[PDB]
Amino acid sequence: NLACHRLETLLQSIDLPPLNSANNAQYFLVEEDSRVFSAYQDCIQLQLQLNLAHNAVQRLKVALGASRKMLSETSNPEDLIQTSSTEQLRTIIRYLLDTLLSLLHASNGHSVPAVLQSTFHAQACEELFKHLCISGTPK
Amino acid sequence: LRVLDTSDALKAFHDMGGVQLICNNMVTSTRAIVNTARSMVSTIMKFL
Amino acid sequence: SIAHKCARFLALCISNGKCDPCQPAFGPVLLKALLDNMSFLPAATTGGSVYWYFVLLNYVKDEDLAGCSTACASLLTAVSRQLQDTPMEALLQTRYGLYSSPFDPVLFDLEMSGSEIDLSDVL
Repeated sequence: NLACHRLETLLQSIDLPPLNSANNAQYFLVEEDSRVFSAYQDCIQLQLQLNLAHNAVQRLKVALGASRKMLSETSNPEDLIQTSSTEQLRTIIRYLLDTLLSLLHASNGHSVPAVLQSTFHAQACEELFKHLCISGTPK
Repeated sequence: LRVLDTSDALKAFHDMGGVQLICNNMVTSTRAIVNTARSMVSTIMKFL
Repeated sequence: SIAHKCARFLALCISNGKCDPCQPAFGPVLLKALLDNMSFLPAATTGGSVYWYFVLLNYVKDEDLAGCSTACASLLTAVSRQLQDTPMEALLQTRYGLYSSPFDPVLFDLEMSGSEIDLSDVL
């Protein structure tokens, strides 16, 4: 919390001119970059230890005799999608795009089913790019 | 710059209509030469 | 461990499919079971478990293509409208090429092999 907080204060200590992201890319080709790099390194590493420790304590608590979170039969699929971590969301997206690519190759280059071809209309395609390209990983 | 050090130099420059001619030079020079400075295009082409 | 053992046991049940003429094949029935269990994927707990689940799905999807496609499409819609739900992370991504969120503490799994990406070779 304190390291990530200092990182937050560090990024808040960046003077912001009128937004010209060309200059933002120009900054690649300064001590500020190294110090933000170090602060992010500490914050992300500490997250890594925190995550392994949480996984370890969950494993130990389960081994003690306790049980993990149970999926109730009354659970709405949409709220548990909403109450799922974004990292879980990105990972499962990557897996299911792998699955969809497997289906596409599974057609062996033949006709893709027309159901998804009709499904990938203008608005759905636009919405998926609009939601992923701004925020998703490059991969 | 050196020949315009004295006040009388400026006064004579105004007297014989130098300022109108220099302003005309501004219009012609600004209208004439196109910028050659490395713009955004060069920046975006640098990393390609 | 339990998920991997279960995957192995179902694979064995696939391997010995010398079913009787009155005995239906194991493929379609397991497939509709995975289709039934599709809805609880975002509520899962373990990356390796769902990984093996996806391994089985990837192998057995040859039996039926329409149902899995429409179900995954619904998943696409849902998780795409959900994923978009702060400027700081995007700022870090743009200014420094640094993608992973530093404030969100929870991670799920790690991928590591010893072998940005230049797409010129990809082109």
